[PDB]
Amino acid sequence: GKLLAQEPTCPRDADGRPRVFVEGSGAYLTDPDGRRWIDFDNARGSVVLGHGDEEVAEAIARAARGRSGVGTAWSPVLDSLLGQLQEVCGGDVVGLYRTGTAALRSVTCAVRDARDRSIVLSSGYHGYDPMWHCDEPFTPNQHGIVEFLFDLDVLAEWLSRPEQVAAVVISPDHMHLGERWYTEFTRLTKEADVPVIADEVKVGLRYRAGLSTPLLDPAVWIVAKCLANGSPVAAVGGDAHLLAALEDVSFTSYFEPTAMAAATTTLRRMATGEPQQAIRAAGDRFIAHTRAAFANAGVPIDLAGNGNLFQFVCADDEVADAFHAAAAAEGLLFFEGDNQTPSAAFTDEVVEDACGRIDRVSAALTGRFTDRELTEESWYASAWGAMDGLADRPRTREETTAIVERLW
Amino acid sequence: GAGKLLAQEPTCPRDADGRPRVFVEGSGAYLTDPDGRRWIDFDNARGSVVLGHGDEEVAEAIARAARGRSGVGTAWSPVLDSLLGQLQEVCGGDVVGLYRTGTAALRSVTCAVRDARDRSIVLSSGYHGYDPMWHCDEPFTPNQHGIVEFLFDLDVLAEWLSRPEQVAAVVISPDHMHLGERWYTEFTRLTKEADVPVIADEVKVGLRYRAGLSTPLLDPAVWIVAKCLANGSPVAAVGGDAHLLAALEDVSFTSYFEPTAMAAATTTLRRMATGEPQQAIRAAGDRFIAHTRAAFANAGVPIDLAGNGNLFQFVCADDEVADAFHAAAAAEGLLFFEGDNQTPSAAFTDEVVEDACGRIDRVSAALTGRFTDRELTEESWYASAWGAMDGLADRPRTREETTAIVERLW
Ligand SMILES: Cc1ncc(COP(=O)(O)O)c(CNC[C@H]2O[C@H](O[C@H]3[C@H](O)[C@@H](O)[C@H](N)C[C@@H]3N)[C@H](N)[C@@H](O)[C@@H]2O)c1O
Ligand SMILES: Cc1ncc(COP(=O)(O)O)c(CNC[C@H]2O[C@H](O[C@H]3[C@H](O)[C@@H](O)[C@H](N)C[C@@H]3N)[C@H](N)[C@@H](O)[C@@H]2O)c1O
Repeated sequence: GKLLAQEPTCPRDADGRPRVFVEGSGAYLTDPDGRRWIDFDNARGSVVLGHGDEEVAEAIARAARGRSGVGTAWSPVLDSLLGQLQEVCGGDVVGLYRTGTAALRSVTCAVRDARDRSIVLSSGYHGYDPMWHCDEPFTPNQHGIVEFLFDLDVLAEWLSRPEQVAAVVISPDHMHLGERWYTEFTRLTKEADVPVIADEVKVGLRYRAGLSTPLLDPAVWIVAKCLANGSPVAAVGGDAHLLAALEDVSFTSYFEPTAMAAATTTLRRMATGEPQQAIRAAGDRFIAHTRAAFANAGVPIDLAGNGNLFQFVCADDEVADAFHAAAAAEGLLFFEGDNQTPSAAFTDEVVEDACGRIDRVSAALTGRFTDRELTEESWYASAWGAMDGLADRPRTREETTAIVERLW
Repeated sequence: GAGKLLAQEPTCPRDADGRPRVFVEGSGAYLTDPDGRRWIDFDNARGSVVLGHGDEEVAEAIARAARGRSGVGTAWSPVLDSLLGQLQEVCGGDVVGLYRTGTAALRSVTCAVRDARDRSIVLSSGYHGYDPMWHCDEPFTPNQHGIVEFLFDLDVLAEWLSRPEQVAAVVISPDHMHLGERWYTEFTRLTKEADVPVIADEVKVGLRYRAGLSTPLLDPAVWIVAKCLANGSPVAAVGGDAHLLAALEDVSFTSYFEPTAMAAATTTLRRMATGEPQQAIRAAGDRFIAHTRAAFANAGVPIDLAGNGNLFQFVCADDEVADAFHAAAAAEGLLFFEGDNQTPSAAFTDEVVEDACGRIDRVSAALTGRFTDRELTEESWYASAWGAMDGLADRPRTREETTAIVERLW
């Protein structure tokens, strides 16, 4: 760790040190003491089938033995993958990358080049690349990117001179943005006649066998986390003209057969919609059980989202700190301060286990914070962590300014 | 099947009409096409398969990792400690980091070094990946991103390094076929005198020749390796000076702890750290090179070979010879990385070497009598270096002749 220059997002203890897990299977991880934990983090939501899913593993092992193509060259598995992507997501053309970061940078640069226009309006996280960094919201960074924090009043201001705007790129959230938000988003962008890049790295295939909302009409999409059960594959597709500059993309590992095996195998399953409905059902039991447990002990922690993708909304940082300590004590591995994303290995027995552990958390919290209330502050702070901008709750510009001051 | 759906144009073996060649299986140094015909691979996923297709030790490690047996993607595991320790031991440096492509690593470190140096200009030679930050319309002046392409010309470099308060870094992809020892000593001198840090892009050459970076005649502040790290699995690594790499604290990606890639890199690096694979490849490749030189000389075929058994290149008299050579090679099932470098893997062992020598004899026969009169010229050498190393071959010229030679080749 001393040696590592980077700071990977991962589970960390109270001291900030990465939590070590030495094996895992399905929904369960094992720590170096042999204790078993239930994983709701699941490699930031990229393990959707379950750790060690055997169908994926068999495919990867066959590919590792050279039976399913070579890294040197095109293979039939690639044809199958590209075909599957276009059937499920749509679009004229498709492309592949190793990370969501890479996919988002490449498509944003390509669409900007095709549009010959300098400004990109953005909300949501799009990866680690410095092109997205900015010192303040609502004004262009040095790369021409304007963060609008899912504020449609700001978006409307920017779209009021739409000829300088190349694209609008958003990472759709469905915990804190509803049908009204999407209807207005799409109204605005269609009025401006500016293309939409839907960054569905997290939500594409998450809820259903396809992109997350028919309320967006994207010119370009990206999916990744739900594509390959954690193997490093991201895909993009959409309009051929907008993605013309993708002709310049090539990378050494393009034909690597294990990644292709993982993606073809996982996509075949996700395209049925079965895993997503299993996960929704099981997650929904856990959320219903947890919401009740907490309500009845007077613990000031609510939940947002659904079985596929949910989050805890704590009254304050003190509640949250105590909640995380108690959860870790019961071996519940949540993505702290962010979204929870069960896999298809979160089955009914695991739900029963997890519900026991959350009874024990609720007991560990009872009587301590009863005098505390979930306020609008709690909600905005929680949403900010999980979806990387402002919740769709009614507000004036003065309020928007005050919330940003608190959370930036 | 799906060519028309694909927005990208991946580098891959293509037939004479530009259509990608399909291969269904591989094993060691051999590929199998859809009709079962067996080809010998010298391309090896652009030199990233260094142990051989389907290497069993790597395969077992990947398979176990795929069942979660040494860790999961959610979290840190002991395998990561092993890999980071191994990397620092073999390549050196204060700190290390991991990426999924050479492209990603090169962009991240370049941006980080520039940030640390508070200087906007970066001098560059060699290929560093597909990112648009490297695109330019002309050499020798800065592109839109502050990057000056210098095409391995030390006259141009020295002019830029006379601005030491403006130049953040010099990033080079070292070549050892078309740049001599004298080039490297002048390069290191210029950069030391200017006190400008060197980023050694060793994505191709790092661990290629020995258990370490490719030349002691460089002293880089930052290194990148990748192709020799994981037998094709998508892993790149960086390391070096902690201050210069401070901005890497901002890097995280979802698949960081993905266990199959980590298994491949740890297992492959353990072998490459011994130097044994590189020694085996050098011997076998050197036998092949010796045989091919003699065969072409015997047949009056005007193609020279540069490099060594780890990494070599064909230098054809001209493009008609090269096209004819490639068509003849494909007809014998030799798969070369056309116009670029050849990089055998450690599965290119003695019986495979014998097979490949046979195929080369047949190539020589198919070329005999067709080009006997033609000769390599300096233009042959320039053209070949421009393809394999992405810059100007190290051969005497005036500053005025550089300009002319670039017009020709740009
Ligand atoms: C929509 C979207 N687009 C591109 C990417 C980049 O993909 P990749 O990680 O493969 O490069 C992500 C990667 N997702 C990782 C996390 O990102 C955000 O969280 C953090 C992220 O964990 C952290 O690394 C970063 N420094 C700040 C950022 N706010 C989200 N809130 C979280 O739900 C996600 O799991 C994404 O969610
Ligand atoms: C030094 C160096 N640094 C970063 C990279 C990028 O790594 P990655 O492909 O993992 O993103 C490479 C990737 N190497 C692929 C090839 O690139 C170059 O050739 C082509 C490259 O194959 C091609 O894709 C590109 N469009 C033009 C480029 N000139 C080299 N001559 C070749 O020996 C290489 O095998 C490299 O060699």
